[PDB]
Amino acid sequence: SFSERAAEELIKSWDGKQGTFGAKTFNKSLRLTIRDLLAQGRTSSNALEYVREEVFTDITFSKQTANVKTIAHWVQASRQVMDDAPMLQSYINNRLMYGLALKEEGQLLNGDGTGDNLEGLNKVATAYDTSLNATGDTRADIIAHAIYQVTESEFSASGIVLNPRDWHNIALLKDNEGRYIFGGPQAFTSNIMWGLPVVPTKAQAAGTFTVGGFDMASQVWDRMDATVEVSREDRDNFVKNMLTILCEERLALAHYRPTAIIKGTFSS
Amino acid sequence: SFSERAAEELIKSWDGKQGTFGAKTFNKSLRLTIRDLLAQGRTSSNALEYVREEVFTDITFSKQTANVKTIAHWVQASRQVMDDAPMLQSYINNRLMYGLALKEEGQLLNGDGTGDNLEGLNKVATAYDTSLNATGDTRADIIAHAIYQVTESEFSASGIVLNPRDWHNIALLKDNEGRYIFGGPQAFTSNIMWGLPVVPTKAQAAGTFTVGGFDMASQVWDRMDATVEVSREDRDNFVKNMLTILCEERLALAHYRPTAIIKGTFSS
Amino acid sequence: SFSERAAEELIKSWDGKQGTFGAKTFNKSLRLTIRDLLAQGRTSSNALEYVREEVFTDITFSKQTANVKTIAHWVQASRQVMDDAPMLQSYINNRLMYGLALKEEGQLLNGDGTGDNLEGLNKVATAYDTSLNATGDTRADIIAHAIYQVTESEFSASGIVLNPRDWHNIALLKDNEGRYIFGGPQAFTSNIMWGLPVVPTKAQAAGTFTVGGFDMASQVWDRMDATVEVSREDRDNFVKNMLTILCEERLALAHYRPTAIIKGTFSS
Amino acid sequence: SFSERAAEELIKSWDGKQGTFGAKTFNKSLRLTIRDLLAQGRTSSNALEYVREEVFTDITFSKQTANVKTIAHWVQASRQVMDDAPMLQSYINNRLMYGLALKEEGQLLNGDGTGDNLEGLNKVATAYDTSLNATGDTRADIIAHAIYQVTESEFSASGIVLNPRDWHNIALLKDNEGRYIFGGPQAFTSNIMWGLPVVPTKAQAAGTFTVGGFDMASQVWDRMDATVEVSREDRDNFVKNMLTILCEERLALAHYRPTAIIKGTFSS
Amino acid sequence: SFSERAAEELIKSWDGKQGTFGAKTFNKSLRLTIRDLLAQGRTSSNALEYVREEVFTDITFSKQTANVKTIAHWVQASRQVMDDAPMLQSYINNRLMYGLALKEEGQLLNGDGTGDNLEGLNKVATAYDTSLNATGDTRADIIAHAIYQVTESEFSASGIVLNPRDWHNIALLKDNEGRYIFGGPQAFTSNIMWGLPVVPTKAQAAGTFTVGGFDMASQVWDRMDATVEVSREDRDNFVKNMLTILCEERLALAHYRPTAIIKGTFSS
Amino acid sequence: SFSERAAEELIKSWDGKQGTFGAKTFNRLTIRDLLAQGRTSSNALEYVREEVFTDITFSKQTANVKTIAHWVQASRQVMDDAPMLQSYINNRLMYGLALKEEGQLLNGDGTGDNLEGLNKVATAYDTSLNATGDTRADIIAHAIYQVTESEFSASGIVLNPRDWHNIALLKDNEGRYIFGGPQAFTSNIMWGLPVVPTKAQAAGTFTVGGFDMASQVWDRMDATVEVSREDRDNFVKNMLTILCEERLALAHYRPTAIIKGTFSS
Amino acid sequence: SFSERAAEELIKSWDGKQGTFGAKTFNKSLRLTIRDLLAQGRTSSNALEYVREEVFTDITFSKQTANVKTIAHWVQASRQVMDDAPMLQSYINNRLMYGLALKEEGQLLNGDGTGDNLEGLNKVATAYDTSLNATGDTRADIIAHAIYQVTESEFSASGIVLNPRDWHNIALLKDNEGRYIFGGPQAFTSNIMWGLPVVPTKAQAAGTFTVGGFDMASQVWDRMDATVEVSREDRDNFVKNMLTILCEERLALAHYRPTAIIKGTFSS
Repeated sequence: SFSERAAEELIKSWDGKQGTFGAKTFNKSLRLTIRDLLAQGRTSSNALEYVREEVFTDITFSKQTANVKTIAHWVQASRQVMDDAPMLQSYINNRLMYGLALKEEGQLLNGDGTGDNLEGLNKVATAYDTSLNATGDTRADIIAHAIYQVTESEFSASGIVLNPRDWHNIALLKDNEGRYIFGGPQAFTSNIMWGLPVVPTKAQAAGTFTVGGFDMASQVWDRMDATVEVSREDRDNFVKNMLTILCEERLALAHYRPTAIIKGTFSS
Repeated sequence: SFSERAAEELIKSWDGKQGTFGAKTFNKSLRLTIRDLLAQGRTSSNALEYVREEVFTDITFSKQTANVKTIAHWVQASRQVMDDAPMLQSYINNRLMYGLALKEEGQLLNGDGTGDNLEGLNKVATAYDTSLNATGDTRADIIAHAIYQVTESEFSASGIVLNPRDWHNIALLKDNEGRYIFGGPQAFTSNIMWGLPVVPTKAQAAGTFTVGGFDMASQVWDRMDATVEVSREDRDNFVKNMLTILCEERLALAHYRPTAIIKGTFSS
Repeated sequence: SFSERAAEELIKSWDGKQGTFGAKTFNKSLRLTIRDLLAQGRTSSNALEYVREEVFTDITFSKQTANVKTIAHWVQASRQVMDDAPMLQSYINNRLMYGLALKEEGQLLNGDGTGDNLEGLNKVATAYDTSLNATGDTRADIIAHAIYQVTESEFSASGIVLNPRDWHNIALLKDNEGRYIFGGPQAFTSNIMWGLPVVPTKAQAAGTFTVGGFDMASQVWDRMDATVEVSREDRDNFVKNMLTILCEERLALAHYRPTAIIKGTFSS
Repeated sequence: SFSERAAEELIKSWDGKQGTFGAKTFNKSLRLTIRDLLAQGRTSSNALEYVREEVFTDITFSKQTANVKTIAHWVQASRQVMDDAPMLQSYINNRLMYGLALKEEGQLLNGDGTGDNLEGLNKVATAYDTSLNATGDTRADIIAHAIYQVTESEFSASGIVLNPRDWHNIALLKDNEGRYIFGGPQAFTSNIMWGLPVVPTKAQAAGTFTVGGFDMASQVWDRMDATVEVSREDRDNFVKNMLTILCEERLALAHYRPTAIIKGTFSS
Repeated sequence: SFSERAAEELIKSWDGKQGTFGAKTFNKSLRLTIRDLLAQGRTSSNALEYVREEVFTDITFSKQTANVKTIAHWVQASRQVMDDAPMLQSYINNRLMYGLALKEEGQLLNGDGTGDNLEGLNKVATAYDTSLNATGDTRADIIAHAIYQVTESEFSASGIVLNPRDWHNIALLKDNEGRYIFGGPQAFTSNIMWGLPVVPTKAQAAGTFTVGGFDMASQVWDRMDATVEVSREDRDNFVKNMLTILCEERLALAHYRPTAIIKGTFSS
Repeated sequence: SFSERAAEELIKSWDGKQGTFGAKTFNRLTIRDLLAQGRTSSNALEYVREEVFTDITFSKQTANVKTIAHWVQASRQVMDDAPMLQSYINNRLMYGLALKEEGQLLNGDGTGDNLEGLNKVATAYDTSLNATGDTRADIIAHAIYQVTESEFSASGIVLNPRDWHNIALLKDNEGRYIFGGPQAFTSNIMWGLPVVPTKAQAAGTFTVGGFDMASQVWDRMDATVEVSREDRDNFVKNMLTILCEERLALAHYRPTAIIKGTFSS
Repeated sequence: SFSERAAEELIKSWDGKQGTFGAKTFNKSLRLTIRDLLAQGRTSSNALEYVREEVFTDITFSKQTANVKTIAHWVQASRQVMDDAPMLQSYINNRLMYGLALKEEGQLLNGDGTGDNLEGLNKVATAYDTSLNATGDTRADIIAHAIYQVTESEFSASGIVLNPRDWHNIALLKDNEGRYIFGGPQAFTSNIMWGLPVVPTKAQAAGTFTVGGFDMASQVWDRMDATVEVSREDRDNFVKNMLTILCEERLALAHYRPTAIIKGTFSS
């Protein structure tokens, strides 16, 4: 049990103001988040060299590099934790993992690769071929054309990324008699469109969509060497008599075939 | 001797097709080279993260990274070289190592830091302040103003890099009495100008000079793990019984204060 | 080797938060710096008392105290430096020691009696007597009048302190005959003005000079208790996820006869 | 000492008409001579296989072979030399060695590949591209153009070979006002033009120049197994009743890039 | 070391109120001082008989005597200095010894025969003959006439004694042309005039000079039996709750030919 | 040291009125250190001088051994105090003797108990060697040349300290020193030749020569100290006399190798 | 010591009226002289036979013989000198050996092969080719043309022989501006002209120069068996009643290539 190992080595290491555990990856098996769409890799080096494939729609090749960058998230806890072991375990849970997942989800989608940032999916992605658009298309038809444009890369699509307002407008969309185009409220099964998972995320700017062969075209490389640390600490954030629980991990993103990721905007 | 140990272990390890010697480094003591002017460091990592210092001309700081690049040189030979250790040594110094020294010295001095290149000294260097020039100054007096300008970084100058043509046209120079400034041919040999080492090299373009606090402004980081290797060419074509000999080393260059390295040109 | 011992005790003392090594002095009580001009003393106490001589221009006396203050310099290094001991030795080097020497050279020359500052040589210094100026005098001739003025204290002068701009303009100065006063740029290097040592330093304000009997006028009192200390930190809002390496020592400065130090400004 | 051991083994081995001493070459560090410009090598076989590079003016490769050829120099002495060992030591001296260094310099420079001869640098050399000339070029400007043409091989020049009449007329060149241009007689002695070694040699024909990447483009291979030999003889038919002292060595010359050696003639 | 031996015996002997060390004279086992111009000698009695020489302007002889007087200099230090031998050594230094040199120099130059004083050079000295002066003579020309007047004693001058203002205004002497007559600030520092040592000293009154055959005509006699001592004290009422460190020595002065020493004053 | 052994042997050999010590010699550069050295056990010596036409001619000469002597007056109780007698017989007495041999060797005459000195035998500087605009430094260079006409080479320059202070701190028209700053005047070297700056040389006079080959000091050994009480020293004024002295001859084999001159200005 | 041994054997072998000590060479084979420029050799025979090379300006040859001749020099001493061994040692000194050096220098330079003389360097030498002289050339510029003319022999120049007047006139040469053209008295001392040694000697006639490859073109053959000798004598009508001290050595000079020695005369 990850949370019981974590709680045990924190209380065993705590000196009275600092404690630590070696949580080698937070990723299980190494809504959906952006990192659940991508492939996973494991590394002992701070930099990675890889061969990118460029497609003409033939194959050409080039050397690329990715450097490991650090992602960190923290929560404040009652100082009653850290002698009560099963209270500590109830903080090392789904909210601590979901907070870190929302932090990497912004770097993997949007990052401009200079300085402290990762290289983002939206930076490398191919432009949507608007010549596919036809009279009578809905915004749902524009996604169905983008799923086709992925196939020019040899690979096939595996997920869709949207802003939460655009997914709300798409799902409530109505045919001319006053009937839902997804079918009525008791039917459709949350975040699915044309049989692919949707990731509706705040990182995706409004009016923008992204669809791609994410399980094949790109890979998250995890440095291992992730940690949970706990401290008594001074800050501008209600530090009266509290602990801060901090967890952090080191990642890189390798884009093997950027023709298999399509970025577009809706016309309206 | 290094060439003796290399040539011996190359024949001792040789199969019909592959041989190897693992050199710790090609740098003796882990004219002067450009590498003899800079500071030395050792690392296990593929990349270094460091902080650069910018001086207003009170310090400002930024994160930088240097990836450990590979510097390599190779020679074609014939299978007789593996039958004759004197003949191997004659390639493992007079051909291969003489070619690698001029290879790394062009990277450390001139590397435009894209792709497989190091970022070299002449790319980070600060321009010579031409406003320092005075009425009737010589090419020697331009070097004095640049030795002054290095001190605006808090560091003193520690070496001067010239083309051998420009060093000859400086060393044999007389002041207007009819007397040498530095000395006769005994100043062109024994490469010292005003008590600072001169490095005369083909890598410095004619008419360009560089002066700096090199032992304090920058450091070479060496991965260790250099190799000399011999391989049978199954490539054949027109050339029968072909053998390739290769040596390579892995380096990064870190520039901590580029204000301490001045680059300029002589007017003619 | 100091660097090799300091690395051993930094990794052996490391808690995953701090590590410490004791230097019984860096050097200093085993170009020149301001500390080379002054006399040296060794002390086992954190405060000290002394008598100050006050020359009439007979001897008046007063009682003074000096408190031992801390002088500190730091370098930022990557978190991996504690995982690789040759990478630690590669940072415990001459650039660390020269940086502390440039730090104390600011306190010894320009410090104040307030907070953790030392009392600086420029605060106790007596003014230059401009009644000594003759017609057609230069910035060089003004230093000769100040070397005379030090003799009114019963002491002869032992050195001169200038900004690098001011030393450059003095050394490269031309006489009315169209030729150098001091010899050429061979005299800007090898820092001597009329047999006295020149200390050209970025600590000294532009247009200000100081000349004095420094080894008879004042003494640096050294506590020993110098340290190299390593930490995870993020303060002064510089750089994130970085290790700090700190070297520091404890010093007092005593001024026994302030009449033997002259300060002035060049009007030219 | 060499002259001691040679004289002892000559008188020890002597029997009525011949005697011999074996020496591992006469080249130490195993004006300059031609053999000082070239790379050195050591070999245990009377033939060598090597790969030449051609440059279009991209790279191409061809097999070549060099066969080891004999070079010998002799001096005549009176027969009393074999009965007075200090008189032998007085003939085994620097004049005997410098004669062999002058004998091989004619083969390395002008030899044809036929019979008992080396293939020399002037045979393989690329012709000077006379399209580079202008009306009003001096003989020194023609050398500057030839130094530029070496770069089209991707190597750079390392020496210049001239006749002594031609070096004298380059160096001692007087201007229209009666001053010296290319240095005075201080350039003719201590042989340097533009920071490159000049080899003024009577083997080079008058009106002919050669310049190239000699340190990189060609190599001299020495068999070891050289000999000092003494004989009763009456060949050449000059001098009767005499003793012959002979020193001889076995060499091959390998040219790896003939595009890097430029040969031409002056206008005048 | 002297400071090591002095401090160790002071703390060994201290007994809560008085410490003593027997320094058998201070370095005279043998700028300059008056004691460096004169001859030296070693005495075992406190009264001293000697013979003087008078010169008519043949030699005449007369009985004379000198009495050994005491010269003493002191420093005040904090009470902790007797509890820390390194801190005691930091006060037994060159600043202590240079203080006695200033104390003895006023006794040797100006002293009376009366009381605890030595009879000084300015008392025995012959008056400068003003008939030697000529119209518009400089202060240097007066010194030249006075150097000449010493020859009337048969001896020749061996040193010149001036006030620092008078030496400054002799050396920095600048003509109406706007340039130095006597060699300027280089002549002022490292004090030589006409191949004789200048001793610029505060003991010499402004406007007054002394010149003589000091090395031949006069001798300092040293008793041995100097001391370094330490006490708690409250004489002269200056400073309270302080330790006093005393160095004292016993000297006499013998004058053998007073005609060889000239005293005068300047015209202008 | 000498004066250690001399003082204990004087206070020991002393019996009321007489006491005496003898030694096999007492010992910037001195004039004596420029010259060749020889040891002799005779009170006169015969030698041949070489005169060079500027062919060679020869003549007979004699080097008579002369005593060089210095004496001082002291009160009788110096014999009661060994470190005080020692202070006389080196800081008063032995210093003045070294100043006195140097004036004999430089500029004595053959007459009486004098040595004939270097400046007495020396040949005149040829003023026709001077070019227009020559300095005092350039006059030394011409005199270094003029020694070579003797077949010997120059080996030292003898100056007054005034003249050496002028020449050492001499600047060319670029404003650089011709020799150096304090390392010209101290470290007594001019163009690799030793300088001897001595008070015995008249101001404005110079001497340059082949001193190590042109001349030789023949040393007799047996240098001495005597203490005397005998005359009106004691029986009116209670004094005594201390005298110390050494025996030398100087032989000049080739005077054409020694050049004497005076500066133009 | 040599003088210890020479005196101790002269006094021991002196019976009645003559005595002798045997030596080898006077330490050649244990300013520069003419014998320092030449090659050395050692022989047990009183005649030597050798081949001379002649050159067109192919190598032609002729046989030669050289006969050992005596060089002798004497000093006259008093008859006292054999009675006092320290006086004999005082006469066996450097004034004697430098006398012999000046004696052999006059034979080796100027001798004619007739009678008791050697064949000298100036008799065999090649004439200076006055066609080399250019407009506006100084006497120094003529010596540079003669340094070139030596190279036509296949040898480089190794020294220059001048009369001392001519060397003074060349080194102290003054420009129209009143400054030294060659560099002045610092070049007359330290006998170097363009890196070649100068030998100024009274053996060279005024207006004549000689320049050659002396160490490669002629050899002094020394018989060993030299002597120091003492005799009663009366001859040449100079000096009477006087002892003679004589030293002598046996030499031959072999000229292997007279084309390498150049002799000429200055125009004025």
